[PDB]
Amino acid sequence: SDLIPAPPLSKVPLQQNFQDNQFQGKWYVVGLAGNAILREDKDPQKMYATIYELKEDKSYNVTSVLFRKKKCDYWIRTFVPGSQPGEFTLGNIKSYPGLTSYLVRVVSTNYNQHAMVFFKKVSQNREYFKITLYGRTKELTSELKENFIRFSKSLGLPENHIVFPVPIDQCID
Ligand SMILES: O=C(NCCCN(CCCCN(CCCNC(=O)c1cccc(=O)n1O)C(=O)c1cccc(=O)n1O)C(=O)c1cccc(=O)n1O)c1cccc(=O)n1O
Ligand SMILES: [Cf+3]
Ligand SMILES: [Cl-]
Repeated sequence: SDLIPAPPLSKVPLQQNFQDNQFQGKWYVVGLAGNAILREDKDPQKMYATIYELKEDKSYNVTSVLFRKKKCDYWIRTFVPGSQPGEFTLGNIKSYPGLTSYLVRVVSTNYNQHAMVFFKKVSQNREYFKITLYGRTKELTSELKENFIRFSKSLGLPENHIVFPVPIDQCID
């Protein structure tokens, strides 16, 4: 395989004065961009949700809920606070096969409507990155959608690497 290079981290803003308590709760994935994200026209990606629960020790318990093969499935993982507020690493990284590196950075949010989060991982020696556009509801304005496209492009991703998952009612509500 070939891949679009991960951008340098200096091109990825960090949300100023991140407020971990305010960010918890359910977020819908209304946009998704990445070097392994690809528009499939015939089978469009379904919207999923991700729930952030802040723990006693200030890490997040993060649960994603998906509608796959007629059932809800739940992927749980831990985000451990990193170097600056709003950055995380993945907890228990040794329990993920082939995984050597994993970084999360909250790029911006207003907490009660929208967020943009950056992810970078190295698995089987390949460097993957993605940007997620989170919304407290399933719809978001054209202005936010365009802004996200603009941001995705600034990290080297073309239009065919950007997807807006289709809203669904099953599992995620
Ligand atoms: O390239 C990225 N993402 C787009 C492809 C997602 N996908 C297509 C859909 C898969 C369905 N699932 C996965 C849900 C279950 N979990 C996993 O099987 C998993 C295993 C090992 C490590 C890990 O971390 N996970 O999640 C999501 O829709 C889903 C929902 C919520 C959070 C989340 O993360 N995912 O993936 C891939 O499987 C894939 C294909 C090829 C390369 C690759 O890296 N991945 O992940 C990426 C770049 C940088 C950081 C990062 O976390 N990701 O995912
Ligand atoms: Cf992933
Ligand atoms: Cl996610």
